[PDB]
Amino acid sequence: EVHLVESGGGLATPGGSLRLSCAASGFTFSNYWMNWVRQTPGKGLEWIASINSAGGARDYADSVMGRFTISRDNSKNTLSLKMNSLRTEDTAVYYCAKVDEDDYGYFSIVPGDLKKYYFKYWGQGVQVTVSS
Amino acid sequence: KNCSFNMTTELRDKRQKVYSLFYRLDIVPINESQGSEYRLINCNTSACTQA
Amino acid sequence: DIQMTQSPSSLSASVGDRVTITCQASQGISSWLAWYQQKPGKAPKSLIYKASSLESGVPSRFSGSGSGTDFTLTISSLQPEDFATYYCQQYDSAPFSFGQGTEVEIK
Ligand SMILES: *[C@@H]1O[C@H](CO)[C@@H](O[C@@H]2O[C@H](CO)[C@@H](O[C@@H]3O[C@H](CO[C@H]4O[C@H](CO)[C@@H](O)[C@H](O)[C@@H]4O)[C@@H](O)[C@H](O[C@H]4O[C@H](CO)[C@@H](O)[C@H](O)[C@@H]4O[C@H]4O[C@H](CO)[C@@H](O)[C@H](O)[C@@H]4O)[C@@H]3O)[C@H](O)[C@H]2NC(C)=O)[C@H](O)[C@H]1NC(C)=O
Ligand SMILES: *[C@@H]1O[C@H](CO)[C@@H](O[C@@H]2O[C@H](CO)[C@@H](O)[C@H](O)[C@H]2NC(C)=O)[C@H](O)[C@H]1NC(C)=O
Repeated sequence: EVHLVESGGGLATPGGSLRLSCAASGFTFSNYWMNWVRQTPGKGLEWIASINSAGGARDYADSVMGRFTISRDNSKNTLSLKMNSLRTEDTAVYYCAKVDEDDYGYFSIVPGDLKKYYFKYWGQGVQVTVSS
Repeated sequence: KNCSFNMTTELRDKRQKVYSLFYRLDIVPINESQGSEYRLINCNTSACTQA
Repeated sequence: DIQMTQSPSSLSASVGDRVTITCQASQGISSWLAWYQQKPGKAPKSLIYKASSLESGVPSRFSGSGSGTDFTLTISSLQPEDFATYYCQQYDSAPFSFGQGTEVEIK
């Protein structure tokens, strides 16, 4: 069954850099979009990034636009999220989510566009925080 | 071999990603990438007509 | 930009008690609205994907309704395994905003 795992998150100096990784198994990783979301204490969930199946098209929320960078490697069935200039407001539990339906079907530019997705499978998030 | 590939549609401005099984004899690897990046046999000589 | 509001913020119930959760969208989203539940310390789980389509594996007890701007969730016979935060999320938009999150506990 679809299993997801993420690692690499942890303590980091404020304003520095960090790298988050996520591995998956039990499905064709080269046919599902991947999204990264956070869960801060108190305040509700918040989606921060998304990447297509082939790893070409990328999109991020305005709160992390330009600062973060999402990438993937279909050969190793891994996903990554580079962090640069992270701040104290980014401390949260990052979850490695996968969309509900594969990218097959009609499309305009990228294979998975022109379709609405939702986070069906979520990996056990990893804590991320920064302090002195 | 379970192959997936892009394809055109009735709408010239739209494209679609499909998949279908292909016998290994009717597939030839491009050799630029291994484990994927396959090509239909005789594609570099003529476009076959579907019966 | 599009934003979502979820109410009631919190409520108490008991085994077999009937309660409901609802949320609204600042702009029309037709029916692209999903519901999730998250136990404390675990990752969230999908419960309802479309505005009224239940997720496979979840008990048939669960149901939802709504369209356009307002949506509602009905737990029916609350059993001990339904006590966890319920998040209202809307898709078919650039941010994919989530709800404020509502936690149902025992009275
Ligand atoms: C249907 O049509 C769509 C749309 O055209 C098409 O999507 C595109 O597919 C191609 C082929 O898979 C994608 O090209 C790959 O993209 C990624 C990422 O590239 C981005 O990121 C890098 C930085 O990381 C930027 O430099 C770059 O400009 C892009 O922004 C790469 O992984 C791929 O390159 C690797 O593979 C090549 C082929 O083997 C190698 O020559 C190359 O050196 C790279 O390999 C290295 O990196 C790998 C990943 O780390 C690693 O595994 C290797 O060992 C090695 O180290 C390649 O450029 C393209 O991005 C897709 N998207 C778009 C919008 O064009 C679908 O593929 C197509 N679908 C079907 C079924 O036909
Ligand atoms: C078209 O592609 C085929 C398949 O790659 C080519 O046929 C091969 O050519 C190489 C040349 O070194 C031979 O070693 C192989 O034995 C040939 N057969 C196969 C099955 O690989 C062919 O030459 C290409 N060109 C034309 C005009 O057909």
